[PDB]
Amino acid sequence: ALDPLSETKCTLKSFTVEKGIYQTSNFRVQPTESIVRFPNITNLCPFGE
Amino acid sequence: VSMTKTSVDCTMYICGDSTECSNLLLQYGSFCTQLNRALTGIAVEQDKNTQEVFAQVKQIYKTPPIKDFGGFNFSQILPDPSKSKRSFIEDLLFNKVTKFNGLTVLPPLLTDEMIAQYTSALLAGTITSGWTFGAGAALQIPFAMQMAYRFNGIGVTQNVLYENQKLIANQFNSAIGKIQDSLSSTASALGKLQDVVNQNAQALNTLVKQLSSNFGAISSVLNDILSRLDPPEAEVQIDRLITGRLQSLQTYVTQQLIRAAEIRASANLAATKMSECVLGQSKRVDFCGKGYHLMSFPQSAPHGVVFLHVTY
Amino acid sequence: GAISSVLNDILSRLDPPEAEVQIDRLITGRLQSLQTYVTQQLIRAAEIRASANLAATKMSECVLGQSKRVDFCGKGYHLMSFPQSAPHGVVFLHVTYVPAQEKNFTTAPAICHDGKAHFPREGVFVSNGTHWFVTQRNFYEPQIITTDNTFVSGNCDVVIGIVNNTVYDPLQPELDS
Amino acid sequence: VSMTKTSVDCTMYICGDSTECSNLLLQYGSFCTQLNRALTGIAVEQDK
Amino acid sequence: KNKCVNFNFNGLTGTGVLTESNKKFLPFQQFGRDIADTTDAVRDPQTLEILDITPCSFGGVSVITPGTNTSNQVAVLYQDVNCTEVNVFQTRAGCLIGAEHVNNSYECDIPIGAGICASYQTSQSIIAYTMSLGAENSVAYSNNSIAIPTNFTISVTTEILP
Amino acid sequence: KNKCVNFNFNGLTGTGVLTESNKKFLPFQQFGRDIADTTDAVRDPQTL
Repeated sequence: ALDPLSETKCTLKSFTVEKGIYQTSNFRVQPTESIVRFPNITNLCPFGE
Repeated sequence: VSMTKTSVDCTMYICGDSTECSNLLLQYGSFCTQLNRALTGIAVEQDKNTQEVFAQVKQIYKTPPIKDFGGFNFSQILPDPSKSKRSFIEDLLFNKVTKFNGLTVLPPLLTDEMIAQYTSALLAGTITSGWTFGAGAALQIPFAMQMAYRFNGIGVTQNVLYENQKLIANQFNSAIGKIQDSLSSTASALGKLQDVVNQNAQALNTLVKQLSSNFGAISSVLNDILSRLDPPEAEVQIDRLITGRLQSLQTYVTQQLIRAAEIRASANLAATKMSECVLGQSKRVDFCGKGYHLMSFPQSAPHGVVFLHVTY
Repeated sequence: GAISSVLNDILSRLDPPEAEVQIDRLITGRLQSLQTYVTQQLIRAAEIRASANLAATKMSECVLGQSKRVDFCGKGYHLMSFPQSAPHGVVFLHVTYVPAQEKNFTTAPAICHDGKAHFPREGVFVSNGTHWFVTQRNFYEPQIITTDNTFVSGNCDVVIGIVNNTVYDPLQPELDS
Repeated sequence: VSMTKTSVDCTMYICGDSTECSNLLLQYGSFCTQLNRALTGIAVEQDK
Repeated sequence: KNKCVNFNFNGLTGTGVLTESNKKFLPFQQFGRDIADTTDAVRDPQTLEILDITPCSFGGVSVITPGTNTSNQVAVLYQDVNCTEVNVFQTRAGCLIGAEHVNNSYECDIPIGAGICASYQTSQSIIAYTMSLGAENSVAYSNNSIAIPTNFTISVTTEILP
Repeated sequence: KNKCVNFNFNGLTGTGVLTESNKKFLPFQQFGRDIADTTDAVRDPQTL
């Protein structure tokens, strides 16, 4: 996890890496805050009665 | 010539945003990674297919301003300078043919414009230099004199050509016109390329649909198992989704490698017919269309190539 | 998914009714590993067999004889081939005829001697700006246009772009001599 | 040139006259149908 | 909006990117699905607006690197994502970070995709350029000129097959 | 040594031929495994 160069070394399992392109890991934007939605929950049961 | 490059993430397909799932998936070891190396290897081979087929010319040859080729009108196959740079026929070929759930559609190395430039380079060399540019350096020669060698290659004396120079040019132009009308009248001619799209599309359609299957689990969703059931109950149910979805990857990878053999044989055939029929003359019967081979004009197509085998 | 990856570890630890549950997971996994390996080897075998047929096809056509297939055995007009053994394969040395030096010449589809159209028998007509000569498509050897090197057919009215020239008749100096 | 066209029923092979088996077989998704499509594709290819 | 985030609406949950578009929606339904039964645009549980569910930014870390004996400099290309999700240059395949865009076309040494390749050149560094399809050579052509070779060179072409 | 026999060194079960190789075991290294993560060399617990 040092740098993209080392990412290829653990992907190929070799200190020496030849010229080329190697898909080491996967890119993915992780969540940070929920955008939860509800349909304006109101008009509850008549428990006040 | 080639298929749609795809790279299916073995970890995201089996375990879509699930850490506990990956802990069980790692118990299998390299079975996950080997599937990624397989699809990665095939996608590189698809580029090699386009290279061995299309990238057969060394220099980029251009069409000269003198459009007088002895009455042979190549306007339907030469690239449109105003439009990407495709000919009228190539436009018909690309118009008659039609995300992040673990699938990654990779683009090809050669683009439609670049593949079109190879066909224009091959077409320009075929019209201007005959077949000397494929053998060695491009040696210019009049197209009327080129055709004389073509007729002589099939036992017909060159006097037959010049005796019917206008009629031969009219027969050629009319035949190309029928292909323009044929490709625009019906799309059944490109059924071969459409089948390649269907095989790749149905493979991806099946790939995505298997994610919604239970495979013996209480639910196809990973969060439902981890949330509803206990951890030790999830270890069995999540394993059913892992073992089940891994077969979908193994089936998809197995089918792609099988289709990789079909497209490779077709790519070698196209490369054989581009190296032999387009960049040269062939005495092989039924190797260039039907009849005694005169010449072949290549035309780009979606994930493929089209040969216009001119025959006597 | 098993409790341990070593078969002997499960055999030495768990009872038969408990070991068979975990051993079956290794068998199901190790079996699938061979099914994947054998599937790839079976598929890759067809790939190498296709290349082997190509090597056998290339060898017989280009080593045992002369292949007229353009750009099939090396770039250029194939002359001969010398195969060389390699580890688990073969390497061909495709000898091809390739031009190096080129020069432009004025040409024509035919020439006119006495109204009749004279076409070349083997090669094409060229010109250095002043005189016309005969030469082949693969090399420049200007030979004098003669009846033995040109064929008569039709006339000089039907041919498009035809020119005029003098044909050397070998019978002329022999009848005069 | 051609092979023996073998259209093996994916359902009858796995589940021979068993309704309980078939309901469990549906849980595997379209592996049954995909094998039939493969056995259908291989069959017509021999005719080609 | 415009960010990969978790959600839990009245009818379903998951992870996705919230966007807005002119997509229609039947008021008598809650959520929509795509051709492959994947999560598509859904109805807002609140006042009737159509929420366009765009999938989360996802790709692959395609590391461009020359041989280690040549240099340790490398470049990264995040597949099918723009640079706004994180030397920087937006390519057709993705956001290429760690390569200089060169308009001059050169021979393809490290094929990337979509007509782009890389090479370790000038001090030397990983550069990005369009794949060259050959040298531009406009061959002269006329109805009264032909090129005949005056000399030739016998070349031996090495072919390898397993 | 030099005989096909069944080994058991503190649970390290297996079968093979015993011999002295060039493996340089460190003081803390108890037993080695091959590329398959299978025990290919051990150390005698009784006498080093």
